[PDB]
Amino acid sequence: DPTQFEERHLKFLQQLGKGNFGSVEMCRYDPLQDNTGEVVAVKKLQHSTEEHLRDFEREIEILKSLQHDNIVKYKGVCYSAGRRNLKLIMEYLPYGSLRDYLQKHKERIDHIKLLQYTSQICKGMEYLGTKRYIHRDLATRNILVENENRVKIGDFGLTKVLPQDKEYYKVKEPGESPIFWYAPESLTESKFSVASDVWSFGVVLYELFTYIEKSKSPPAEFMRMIGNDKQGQMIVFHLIELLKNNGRLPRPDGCPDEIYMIMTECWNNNVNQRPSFRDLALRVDQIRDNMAG
Ligand SMILES: N#CCC1(n2cc(-c3ncnc4[nH]ccc34)cn2)CN(C2CCN(C(=O)c3ccnc(C(F)(F)F)c3F)CC2)C1
Repeated sequence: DPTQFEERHLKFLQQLGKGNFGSVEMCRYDPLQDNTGEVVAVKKLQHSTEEHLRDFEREIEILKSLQHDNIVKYKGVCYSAGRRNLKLIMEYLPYGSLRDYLQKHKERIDHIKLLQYTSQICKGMEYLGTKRYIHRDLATRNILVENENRVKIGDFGLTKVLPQDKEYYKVKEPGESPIFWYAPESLTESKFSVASDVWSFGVVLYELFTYIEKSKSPPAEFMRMIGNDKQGQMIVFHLIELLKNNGRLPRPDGCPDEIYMIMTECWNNNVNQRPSFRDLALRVDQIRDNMAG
């Protein structure tokens, strides 16, 4: 519906997050021009191309197909530039990315909250798996915080739909790749699956429990292990060699052994032995529930 969010009633409020190929802004949709309206988040491309706008169309269809408490809410599209461009309209979640929230609001985060966020992320990912969607970019930078009690997967720009007959998607046009969240078979064979999302979730869980101490981020920790001197493809070569022979991110300071064990099971080089997101949500909620109270 091109009349749902008309570009002339979509008012700027704040820049929220930008990268090489996309940007998100806070806007107010005020159809009555009475200084009221709901606040929304607006994603738009950067350095657009025909190929990227086609992908963005796929991204929009993917998000529109998703309705879940732990998936950011799709609201519509703005066909801006006189209906010669595309912008994606989403609900606005006010505490930003989980990566920033962990750093900025340590005062209101304890292990209980971390497990609750863990559970919620797994449940959102269970849901994606029922659509045969592979996220491919799971990281705390792409999780959003609605409030102290709820997080949602917040971006789907790299998400792919599995082929009808395969359980993996083989990417044949790799661009910007978050290699320090990648499963080994994604690095070596460009294969992405629910199981490689589980690998990446293992890194998310690590992130949560490092509390995003800059020296403990996965890129920083892997580069320390690889050698900070290394540059270029040599980094990838050493990362692959490291992972294939059981090199792993360390247990974070203060992390319970049981949570670290979940991490290490997600980081299984044997794809089929990785737990499912349903296993993980149940396991985490049972940890939470087995506590006193
Ligand atoms: N989550 C999360 C983190 C982000 N963010 C989301 C809010 C927010 N805040 C409050 N409420 C909200 N409601 C809905 C969103 C939202 C703030 N920051 C940063 N991310 C954007 C810029 C950087 N990005 C690329 O450069 C990029 C790289 C490769 N491919 C693509 C493409 F186009 F194909 F998709 C790209 F866009 C990725 C997209 C989303």
